[PDB]
Amino acid sequence: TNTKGKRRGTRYMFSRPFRKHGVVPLATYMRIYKKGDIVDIKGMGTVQKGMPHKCYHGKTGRVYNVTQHAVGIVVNKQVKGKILAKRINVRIEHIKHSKSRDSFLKRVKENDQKKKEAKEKGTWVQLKRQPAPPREAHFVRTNGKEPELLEPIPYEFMA
Amino acid sequence: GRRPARCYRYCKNKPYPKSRFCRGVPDAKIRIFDLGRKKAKVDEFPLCGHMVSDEYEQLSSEALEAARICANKYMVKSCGKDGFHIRVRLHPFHVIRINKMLQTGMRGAFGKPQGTVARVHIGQVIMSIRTKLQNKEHVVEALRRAKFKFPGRQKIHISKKWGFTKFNADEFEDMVAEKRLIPDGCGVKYIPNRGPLDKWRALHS
Amino acid sequence: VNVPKTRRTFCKKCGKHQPHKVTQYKKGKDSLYAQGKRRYDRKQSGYGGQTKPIFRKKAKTTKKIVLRLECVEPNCRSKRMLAIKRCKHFELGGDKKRKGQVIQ
RNA sequence: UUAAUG
RNA sequence: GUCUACGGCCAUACCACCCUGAACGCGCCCGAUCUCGUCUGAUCUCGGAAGCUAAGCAGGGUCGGGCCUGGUUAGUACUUGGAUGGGAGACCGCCUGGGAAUACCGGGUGCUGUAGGCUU
RNA sequence: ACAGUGCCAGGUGGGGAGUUUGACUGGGGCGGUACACCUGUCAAACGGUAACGCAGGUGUCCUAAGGCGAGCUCAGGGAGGACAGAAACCUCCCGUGGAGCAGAAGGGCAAAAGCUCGCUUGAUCUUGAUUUUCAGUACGAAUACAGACCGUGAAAGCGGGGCCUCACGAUCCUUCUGACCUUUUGGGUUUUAAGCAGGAGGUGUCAGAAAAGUUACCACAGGGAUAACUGGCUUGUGGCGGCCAAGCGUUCAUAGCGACGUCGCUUUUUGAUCCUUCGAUGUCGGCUCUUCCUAUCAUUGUGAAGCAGAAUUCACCAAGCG
RNA sequence: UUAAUUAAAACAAAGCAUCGCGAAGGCCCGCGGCGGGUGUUGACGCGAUGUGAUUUCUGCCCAGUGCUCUGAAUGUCAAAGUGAAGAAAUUCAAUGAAGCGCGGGUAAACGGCGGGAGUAACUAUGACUCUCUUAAGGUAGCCAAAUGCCUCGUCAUCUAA
RNA sequence: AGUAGCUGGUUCCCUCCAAAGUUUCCCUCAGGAUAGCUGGCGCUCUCCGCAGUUUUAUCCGGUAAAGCGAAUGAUUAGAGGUCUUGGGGCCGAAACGAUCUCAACCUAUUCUCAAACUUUAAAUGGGUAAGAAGCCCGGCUCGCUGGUGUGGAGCCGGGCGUGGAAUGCGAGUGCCUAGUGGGCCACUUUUGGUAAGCAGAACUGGCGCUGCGGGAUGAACCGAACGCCGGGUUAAGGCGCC
RNA sequence: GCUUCCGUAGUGCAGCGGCUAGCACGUUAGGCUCAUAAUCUAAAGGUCCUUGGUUCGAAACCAUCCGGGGGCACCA
RNA sequence: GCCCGGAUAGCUCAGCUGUAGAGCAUCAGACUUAAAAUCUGAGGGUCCAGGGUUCAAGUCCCUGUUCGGGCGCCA
Ligand SMILES: [Mg+2]
Ligand SMILES: [Mg+2]
Ligand SMILES: [Mg+2]
Ligand SMILES: [Mg+2]
Ligand SMILES: [Mg+2]
Ligand SMILES: [Mg+2]
Ligand SMILES: [Mg+2]
Ligand SMILES: [Mg+2]
Ligand SMILES: [Mg+2]
Ligand SMILES: [Mg+2]
Ligand SMILES: [Mg+2]
Ligand SMILES: [Mg+2]
Ligand SMILES: [Mg+2]
Ligand SMILES: [Mg+2]
Ligand SMILES: [Mg+2]
Ligand SMILES: [Mg+2]
Ligand SMILES: [Mg+2]
Ligand SMILES: [Mg+2]
Ligand SMILES: [Mg+2]
Ligand SMILES: [Mg+2]
Ligand SMILES: [Mg+2]
Ligand SMILES: [Mg+2]
Ligand SMILES: [Mg+2]
Ligand SMILES: [Mg+2]
Ligand SMILES: [Mg+2]
Ligand SMILES: [Mg+2]
Ligand SMILES: [Mg+2]
Ligand SMILES: [Mg+2]
Ligand SMILES: [Mg+2]
Ligand SMILES: [Mg+2]
Ligand SMILES: [Mg+2]
Ligand SMILES: [Mg+2]
Ligand SMILES: [Mg+2]
Ligand SMILES: [Mg+2]
Ligand SMILES: [Mg+2]
Ligand SMILES: [Mg+2]
Ligand SMILES: [Mg+2]
Ligand SMILES: [Mg+2]
Ligand SMILES: [Mg+2]
Ligand SMILES: [Mg+2]
Ligand SMILES: [Mg+2]
Ligand SMILES: [Zn+2]
Repeated sequence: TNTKGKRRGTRYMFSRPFRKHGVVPLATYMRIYKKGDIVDIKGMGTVQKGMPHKCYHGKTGRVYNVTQHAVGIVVNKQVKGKILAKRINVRIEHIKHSKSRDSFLKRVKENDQKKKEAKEKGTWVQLKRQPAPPREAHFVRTNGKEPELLEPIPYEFMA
Repeated sequence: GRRPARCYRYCKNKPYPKSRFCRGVPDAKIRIFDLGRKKAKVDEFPLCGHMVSDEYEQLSSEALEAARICANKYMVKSCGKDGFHIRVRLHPFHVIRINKMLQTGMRGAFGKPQGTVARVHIGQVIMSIRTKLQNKEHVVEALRRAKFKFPGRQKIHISKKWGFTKFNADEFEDMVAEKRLIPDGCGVKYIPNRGPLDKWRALHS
Repeated sequence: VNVPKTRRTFCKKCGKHQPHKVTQYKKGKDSLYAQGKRRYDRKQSGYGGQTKPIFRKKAKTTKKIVLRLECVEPNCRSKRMLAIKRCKHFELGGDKKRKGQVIQ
């Protein structure tokens, strides 16, 4: 059977990328973490204190507690019958912001601007995202030259 | 002696080479991988023919040795001792195992290293003979006699390249004339326009 | 391992860091009038043989050494136990080693 | 006390 | 146009050689009384300003190496799902989407935040 | 007045009594621990993932190899310099780590996490929360905080053991420590004892019985979940047949053989597995007796010889008769 | 002698060699007794053994496990008794039997009783010589035996084989 | 009427629902406990929520492939070098003086690889978001942090409904709880083994628990799942006769 | 095959990481002897089986390799 | 765990708080023609390690580390 260690099979995962070893960048340290921000988790092997677990590498949760040099985050772990919203304490190095919340906030701000606009006008402009439709009919202009006749190539052995 | 090649004919396992973990491997029979006149230039052996496999199988080092001797004898009988250059382009690294039964049985069954074998893909060159342009059917005959030492099926293809190079024969003379290629023994040196100008002046001076 | 005989550390009754004389801890003598000892003597007294089990499968070869830290201050004189990981060789304040010397 | 051979 | 001090992203910023630096600056430089530290004022610290761009440094160049970004490799290798497809097998072909990486050939060679100068 | 008897106490005591003689296991036994943990891989790019799958490691060690702060840069290579040389000491240049961080491996680390100095004991006390193993229970390990006392640094801060992933142990009993702590029984004092809290003495079969064999004199309840014999799949091995042709055959690859290699058939051998059978399928030989196969020893008919005759080899139709 | 699968090489047997006991004893039975069997006995006896007629012998070893002897010269050693301070429960000290250790014997007690090299003037064998080790290293006899894997050992005889 | 974790048996009908041979622990491996699957009893709402699904954005990888003119471990062969050194000589007393070399070394190449190598790097996949529990305002409290009615958190009082992707479906929640804890087979990936109707894994579906048409035969294959019947039509398979 | 052990001058042995490897014999040289022996005095001689690792240092400790020697090989 | 013995020069053993002794061994002088046999002097003591009492300790006292000899066995 396999061993049940903390860092079993984490050869490539906590390893730093190529030519990205050395001193940890400091904007990652000084970037502030508010409560209730959607946060993805990516481990780092330089700072060994406050590492998450290999099941939480790649997972995304949100911050409930903030301490001096670490924050707590409620992530969703699927354990053998069900998904549990469980909380882990992660140091600053293993934490980035998720922009999936940021794109949604930009879309909410755009929808609020488009809702305040055209209210006294009366034009009904669509606010919902409509998916990629069947495209409209169009005219392919084959001006000048005729289309090039594609001939399938005969077989010839290169090796 | 040892087992027939019907056992380890096909690629069954992962590639398992001789390394720090796999130690105690006996030495393979094939060690001299080229012969003929290897102390030669690219200009004096234009023609090149390859033995290209057509099966994803495992060719043994002893079969490589037997086919090398079988090609060597016909090339010495036909083209002389210094009129050809044979090159085996399959180095056997896959260490293959043996489960010898003297009674334990299948319990604790992991093989001791039996021998070496070469992992062969479809469309991969087994042997390659470069020679003069007059000796074409002789190289076809030598590779045809060397096909019988291997299992499976492989084809004989005379290449469009100039010997053991990656450049075509109709373009090779023009590139040597415009000094883009230098004869450097068996291989060739390709000079781009990417280097410094002192190399260009050393070439054209 | 090597530990010193003088350790300045926290004190329970005082509340500050004070020095402590450090000695090793050994098991005291078993009292005949303890409750389980009286129960074992009454249970063994009579016919029946050995009633309670006798442990025999001793596996590990070393013990957890315990330091008995007595306070140096004469008014307090408080003591407590301190647990350290298992070690075979052990001594108190002997041969404080140097750096970069001739080994003969 | 030891002291064999040609 | 550019520098100094503190920085962000950490090679488009690195490395080898060559050329030019007006002004402020940055430095090289002059000494050990005091603060300080060494075998040694070489480092560190202190007190300065005779000389200098020689060097660091700044800018630029090399059919430069590296690095970054594209084409080619190539719809190639590979791969989700499918078949009463093939073949003795090995493996291969097709339907349905997705889709690389070497060699090779182009381009580029730091942007920027705060404060304070210089070219008055 | 001792043998002796009655009762205690110590020794001896399979003469006798009771009981035990672990587990996994390509049957069991022997051998190993795959029984408690850790690294790389298997593992199929979140996680999880098995075999007596592979390579290994552990029950330690450290008064520093823990915690700060400062200063240096390592391994290696080149050039040199009295003894001095492949190697003793010094200097210069290059040197992204090719050294070191105690160990097995992996990750990480350059004005450091390495080396050397200066001071210390955050390897101290106390609640709670969380991760890992997981049933979402413990133990062990760790993660952020909080309340105090502290160390270092000028300070920011760092530190409540080891740069991270392993180095360890329930109830019951015993021992030590702590509170001007509780009970010790009708009340009061003092020993003693029982409590509460924190360590320690251990169960390695590591969620933890106190445990030697033999039975061919054996027994019982079961199992084809499991061996010994037949039949199954498979064919390493045993036997048999082809392909290529370096050579043997005075001359000549193939009359007859045939290396180096390679492709197949058979269940007349041994293996491999455990599918059938343990509410029984009688275990090896020999005697007798019937039938079948050809991979043909002889006989019928034929082709080739290194077939002059004879004798003998190779191949075909061929199992009728021996 | 295994009644009902083994009539034998097994058991027994005489011969041989041991051990204990002089009776308040040796061996043994019995819940118990001033109990009982040997014993209506007394070392030419009883009880416990091993081997197995006659002839010839009975090699060496007490390292190990047994058995046995000797004992204030004595390390340990329980209960009882003695001293001790405490208010007492008490703990401490001294004294301290048998048996264990210490010191001899015993192998017709259980049992056990080697290895590697060189060496004779053709070659082998090698008497002989060197070395390591135990408590000696298997002596006299015997043997491919009922005992020998290799083994259907080698030679001769018995056979055509 | 000793015990048995071990065999054998266990007595009427219909209807409805419907499994598992798996996690962890146990002197545990023929057995239990505990989760998981199952049934029953309900309750709280409806006439917003949820999804074995896709899309739009946004993070993760280190497998397939590829690479050794990039690191590590290998590994094959020719070129050009200089004294960086040396084995044999040669003309030298000797001399980096000269000389043909042959060896290691250096520089540009070249052939073949790696489950325990990797600069790159897929397909499939795994998280998160796609709004009322959300924005925009105004003000109080704090013993926390603080050049600064600074920052953060918690309270209030209002204003915004175009239910802020596609499609589909009524949802949430609490007890009691049997049986199971021997599995097997199949496209693909893959460990050991020469291979096995062999042993052991990953995804998913079947058999077990399941009838029916076909494969002559048949626990697993293809189609397709089942109340009792009539008309029609197909799938998979076939259409000489049976 | 499994578990275990050994491998040191010429020969048989020892050896507690830090030696000049130790004892005996053999060998050679010198005395004694008429010679020989024995005896006496001197001396030579170890690839520490091989590779690697730990170590400041390895004949030993750790790993593998090549030699060698015993114990097991089982009921059916 | 309790009790009692020893650990001292290369080796075996004594040692009553005030140059550590006896024997074997080595070296150096006699003897013999010479070794060996036998005399003579000399050298060699971490008194197991540390602490305490005393003016002074190998000795007295505990604390630990090795080595026997017997007892005792509820995690
Ligand atoms: Mg395999
Ligand atoms: Mg009693
Ligand atoms: Mg100066
Ligand atoms: Mg300058
Ligand atoms: Mg300049
Ligand atoms: Mg460039
Ligand atoms: Mg008894
Ligand atoms: Mg008994
Ligand atoms: Mg068993
Ligand atoms: Mg996956
Ligand atoms: Mg520092
Ligand atoms: Mg450290
Ligand atoms: Mg604190
Ligand atoms: Mg009372
Ligand atoms: Mg028997
Ligand atoms: Mg019997
Ligand atoms: Mg079966
Ligand atoms: Mg059979
Ligand atoms: Mg065969
Ligand atoms: Mg010939
Ligand atoms: Mg099975
Ligand atoms: Mg029958
Ligand atoms: Mg025939
Ligand atoms: Mg009978
Ligand atoms: Mg009879
Ligand atoms: Mg006798
Ligand atoms: Mg005798
Ligand atoms: Mg005796
Ligand atoms: Mg004899
Ligand atoms: Mg059972
Ligand atoms: Mg991986
Ligand atoms: Mg690959
Ligand atoms: Mg069952
Ligand atoms: Mg099971
Ligand atoms: Mg299987
Ligand atoms: Mg079903
Ligand atoms: Mg069905
Ligand atoms: Mg059929
Ligand atoms: Mg289908
Ligand atoms: Mg119908
Ligand atoms: Mg039909
Ligand atoms: Zn105190």
